[PDB]
Amino acid sequence: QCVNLTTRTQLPPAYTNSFTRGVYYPDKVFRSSVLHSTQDLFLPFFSNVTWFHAIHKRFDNPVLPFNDGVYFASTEKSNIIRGWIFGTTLDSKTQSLLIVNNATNVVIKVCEFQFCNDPFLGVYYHKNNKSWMESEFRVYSSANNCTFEYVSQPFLMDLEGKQGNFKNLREFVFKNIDGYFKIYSKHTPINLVRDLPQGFSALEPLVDLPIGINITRFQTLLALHRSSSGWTAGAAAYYVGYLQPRTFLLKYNENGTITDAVDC
Amino acid sequence: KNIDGYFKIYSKHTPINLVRDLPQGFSALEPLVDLPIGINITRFQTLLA
Amino acid sequence: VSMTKTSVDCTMYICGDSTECSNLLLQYGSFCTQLNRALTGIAVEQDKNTQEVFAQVKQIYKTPPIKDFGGFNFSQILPDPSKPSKRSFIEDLLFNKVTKFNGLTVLPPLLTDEMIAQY
Amino acid sequence: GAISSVLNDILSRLDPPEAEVQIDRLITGRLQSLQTYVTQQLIRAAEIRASANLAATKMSECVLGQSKRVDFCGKGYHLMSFPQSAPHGVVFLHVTY
Amino acid sequence: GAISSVLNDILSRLDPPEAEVQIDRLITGRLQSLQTYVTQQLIRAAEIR
Amino acid sequence: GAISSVLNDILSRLDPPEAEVQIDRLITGRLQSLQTYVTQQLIRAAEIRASANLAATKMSECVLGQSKRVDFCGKGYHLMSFPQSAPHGVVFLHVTY
Amino acid sequence: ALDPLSETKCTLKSFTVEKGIYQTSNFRVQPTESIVRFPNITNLCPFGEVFNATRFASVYAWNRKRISNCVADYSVLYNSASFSTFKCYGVSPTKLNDLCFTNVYADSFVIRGDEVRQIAPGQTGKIADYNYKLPDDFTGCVIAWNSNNLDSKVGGNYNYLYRLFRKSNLKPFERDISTEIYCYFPLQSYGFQPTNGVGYQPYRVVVLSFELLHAPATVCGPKKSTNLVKNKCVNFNFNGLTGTGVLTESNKKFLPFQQFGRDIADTTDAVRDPQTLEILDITPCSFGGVSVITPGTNTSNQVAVLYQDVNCTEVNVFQTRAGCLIGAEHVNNSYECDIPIGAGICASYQT
Amino acid sequence: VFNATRFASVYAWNRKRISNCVADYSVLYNSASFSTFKCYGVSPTKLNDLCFTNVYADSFVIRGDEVRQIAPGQTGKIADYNYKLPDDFTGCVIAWNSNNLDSKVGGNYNYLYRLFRKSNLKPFERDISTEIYQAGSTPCNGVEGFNCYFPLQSYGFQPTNGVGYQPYRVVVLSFELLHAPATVCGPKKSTNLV
Amino acid sequence: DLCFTNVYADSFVIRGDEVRQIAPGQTGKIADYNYKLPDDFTGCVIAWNSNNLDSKVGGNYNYLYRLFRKSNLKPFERDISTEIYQAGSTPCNGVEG
Amino acid sequence: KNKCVNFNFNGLTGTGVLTESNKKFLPFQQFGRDIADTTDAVRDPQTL
Repeated sequence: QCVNLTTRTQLPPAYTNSFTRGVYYPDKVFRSSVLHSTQDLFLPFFSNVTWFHAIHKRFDNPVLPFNDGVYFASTEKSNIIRGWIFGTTLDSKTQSLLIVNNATNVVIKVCEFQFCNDPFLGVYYHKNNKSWMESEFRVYSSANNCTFEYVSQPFLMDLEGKQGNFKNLREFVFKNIDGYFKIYSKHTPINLVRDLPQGFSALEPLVDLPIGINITRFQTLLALHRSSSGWTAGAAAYYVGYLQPRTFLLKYNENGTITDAVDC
Repeated sequence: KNIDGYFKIYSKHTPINLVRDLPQGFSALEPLVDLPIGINITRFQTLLA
Repeated sequence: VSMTKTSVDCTMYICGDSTECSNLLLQYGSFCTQLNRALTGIAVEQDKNTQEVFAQVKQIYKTPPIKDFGGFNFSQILPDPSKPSKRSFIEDLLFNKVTKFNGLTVLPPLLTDEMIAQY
Repeated sequence: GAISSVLNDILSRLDPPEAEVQIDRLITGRLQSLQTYVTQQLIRAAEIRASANLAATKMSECVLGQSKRVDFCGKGYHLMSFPQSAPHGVVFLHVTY
Repeated sequence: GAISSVLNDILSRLDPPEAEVQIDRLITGRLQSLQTYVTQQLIRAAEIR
Repeated sequence: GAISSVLNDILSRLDPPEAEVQIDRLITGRLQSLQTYVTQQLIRAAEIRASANLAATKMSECVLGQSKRVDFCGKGYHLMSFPQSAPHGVVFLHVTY
Repeated sequence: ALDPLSETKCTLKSFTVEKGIYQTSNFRVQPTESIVRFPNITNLCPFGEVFNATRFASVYAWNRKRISNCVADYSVLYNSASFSTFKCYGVSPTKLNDLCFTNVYADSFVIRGDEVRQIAPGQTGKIADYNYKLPDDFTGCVIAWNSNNLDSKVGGNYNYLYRLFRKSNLKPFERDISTEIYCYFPLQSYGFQPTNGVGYQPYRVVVLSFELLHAPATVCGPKKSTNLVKNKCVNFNFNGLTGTGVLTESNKKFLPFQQFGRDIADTTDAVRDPQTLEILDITPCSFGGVSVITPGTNTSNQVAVLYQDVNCTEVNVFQTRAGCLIGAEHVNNSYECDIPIGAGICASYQT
Repeated sequence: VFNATRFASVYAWNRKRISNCVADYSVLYNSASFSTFKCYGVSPTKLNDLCFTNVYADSFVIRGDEVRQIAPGQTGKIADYNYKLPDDFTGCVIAWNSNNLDSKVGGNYNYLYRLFRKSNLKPFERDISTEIYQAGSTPCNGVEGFNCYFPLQSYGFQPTNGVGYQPYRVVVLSFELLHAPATVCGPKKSTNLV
Repeated sequence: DLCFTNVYADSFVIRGDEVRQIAPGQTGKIADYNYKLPDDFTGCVIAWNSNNLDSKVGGNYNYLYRLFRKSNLKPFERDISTEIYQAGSTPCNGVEG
Repeated sequence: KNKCVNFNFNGLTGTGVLTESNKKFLPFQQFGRDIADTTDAVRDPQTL
């Protein structure tokens, strides 16, 4: 909770360029074989985003401002992204949102959480009998005054570490408008060396959380493993950028999905 | 003149060569002061020596 | 020659499915009807344009079955009856190269494309 | 200037005296919108009527007869014109010397 | 949109600050009526020209 | 119809919701002003376009060739015309018999 | 309104109608009925398993059961006949079924019958003042059922306590479990026994506290959906969207999160049914110009009615390229155009 | 109309006809009577200078906090149920405080109102039906019960109540203008015709 | 944020129920007779309760008002005339009756 | 001066480039106006 990691190394927030990232289906409107113009929170094209990554000597779990909305993109192998913490002060003094993945269900709760300076989820002693099972829970020490609880349907998440190319690609849009939290997700396999690949993806909404709280800070949750400050991290990388009230031209195909977007 | 409780004075002085009456020509008077006197003016007299 | 003939319903356009809105529109008097009369007059003038231009003769003229072009080749400029619509080989390029829900009605012209082609 | 452009949205929300005020803004704006459409169609219609008079004059002077007007039927000493129907118009093929 | 097209009705009923509301509606509407008349006369006049 | 024409004075006097009431009258009126200006200029543009088409016809018929059109190139039997540039137009010197 | 000739006279503002075709009105089909399609009545909260709960918390500790983010259908409990007495204050169960509230708190506890009459907005008594009070703006209901056969035991059932004394009065929606001595112990036990009289027999009392705040409303009552009607002009209300038109099954496919479509001009051209997964296009209800073809009043009163851009619906019934023409005979012989209609079709008054 | 001792109820109110007479409205300003005098459709001062054809005075008494619900376009327990004015209502609203007279000991039961109504009562209509208001599916059978409330309730009028609960005599002045010959006009002596 | 050239504060005392008549467009013995605001009035109306001070035993005769006036007093003007108000056609001749 | 700035001069608020004017106002004259009645030129109330 108050203990900081040992293998974690502090590094400067390097920046990278994004191409079309940040495009998502804004609302419930269906459009097909048309070119539509709309202004909402998007990530500008060729904008500067910030590069954080995790590896066995560099580990990144920074606190980043949420503002109106942010764009998240992660290249994963073991599904190292375990969730997000959203709050104003990131403490039990206010009402905070916890979205966590325990590899069984998606747990979304709004409570007063006891904040840890560097939250994560640990797994122990792999070697033979590959293990990969959760033990230590650092995402919160305790939770009280819960106003909201959501548990998704049972699923099997693969936590095993992998080598070579990235076997998972997860992109998200998080924004808060009129007291309604929006989550837009996309998963598509990519071929990437470093930075961000050039290509289009239209993120689609998952759920709508009518929570109605103010989020000024957030963190992205990660998992740590070793064959609780002495753990290590598997190779993965993720990027964070800020959404702005930008106007896009959304070109829709015959099926209704967005083919491409043009930043005004 | 006195309007809405604001008494305004416009003055002009130009030397002339004249026998009687008034000279024929244009004159543009300019304001002198603005007096918030806030009274009703229905009568007046001219002071002389 | 012709411009798209459009008849716009000023009641449905301004007031969609609303009685109270329609009453507030009637308070403006002839503004609704007068705009409909202007659009109607435009549509009539467009049919006048079509007839005053394409119709210069009161008869239909045809060549004899013996075709003597004086050495010229008129097969491209003359209509081909084999086509589903009566048009010449050049007019095929003319019509090919040059191409709602709220109460806007598209009025058909008085003389169809086939008729102006026969002129 | 209205709260919302949807007519039924204001009508189903505001009180009768308040809905009349905001709907009147929609009515005035939509009425002027159609009036501007009609005005533009009246002026453009006159433009099409002018080009229609030109097309009829070219059917008489270029197509039917021989044109003594200089460069009315195109460059060169005009002989005859072959009319060709076109969508919302007509094309004149002018044979000139 | 005014209560009455007659100006004397609005003037004889409503207070001065209250009469401007309906009179303004008559002015805007009658102005638009002049806009339609003059515009129609100008366009048709060009056609007559 | 607004209290004042200056936007900043209304904004610096009335409450935010009250200032929009008077600014709405300014915007609506200035919209009508632009509609009258644009419509008048478009109709006058058509008038200049008509005289422009006449000038082009006079460059072909009067200047370039000989015009048989009666009193089109001026009084008398037209011979040739000399064009002379002028501000926002053109002047034709028609030599007539 | 006499006949289409009088509609022509009134449109023209003239007693004499000249020979020709004149547009006298605008044909339109109004919606026949209102169609309501809403999502399934599922996703309920356990409000029936509170009322039907076997044992409750003590009355001083009255159980605050949070009802949030769900549907709350109280017409089932109203129509179940599973209650001995049901009393609402200010709003009926069906009206509550029509309202959304931010948080609904089911206050469950068991009290004596003579104590049940004490639970009403702004009243006084042993339960009202010393245990749980209903606010003056209380919009909910209170439902009770005689549990003497279950919640009572021989020699008294001491599992239920209540606050009899307090140094002051509790405010609405306030719970105080303090054992501080009032000198009297404020916490007393019930004497629930199968042989008690009606006034003292246990009743299972659920007070529904409906609290609506500025936060988004999570709990909504059931909104009864109706059957879906197609190929007819109707006024439809599908979830949160409404409109007027003719609903037909289309080939369009909306993504699972897209409930309604738009056109190039941002007009709603199609919808997705909230209950079943299917896409219906919106074809606007039949509309078009009403053209009256009639010779001069001095010639004849014969009238031909043309409904443009529509087939023969409302109603010498013939169809033209302009639309359904009724009152005029279709003649295959081609004549010189007298009264132009359109699309190469003209009408004339002949023998 | 105005100086009568006891007005009719707002549940069922008497409409008084003023016709074929001389209407002098300057007496209302000479002798101070009206506590609240406001004209929404006309000017309170121009009633004397402008005269009307058919004048209809609706006289009744209601609770103080119930007065604001009476106006064109408003919704409330008064406007929706017992007494409604049209949305285009053109007329004058007159009220003054009768707490010193109409208030009787614990209450004055001569003035009733409709607390419950199954629908929205149209303007200028009088519904005397006492049928039990049924908000639920259980039949009321003419008695009160679950979702069954007796709609005809009395105003509580006491001399010690606050200004919100004190009885206010309310007279709504409606008129018909220039739709008929004008029999009611002020005492303006006729002059010669030129 | 906005400042003015000449600021005029009118200080006076009225009966409690008479405060509502002080505003542009109001009608009453206040606005029509003793103290009137212009129809274009631009300013602020400020009042507070002095019952704890200005009230004296049975009455305070230092604060007078004009209950009767034959016409409408001009805004922000003081008429000290004591002429007897004439409600009828008979002249009052400076005495009550 | 010589920059576009937002000025508030003796209560007159506006946005413009401030440059020295050759126009001479009479001593009583303060804010000069152009054909459109907008503020054409100003006078600094502190240093004239």
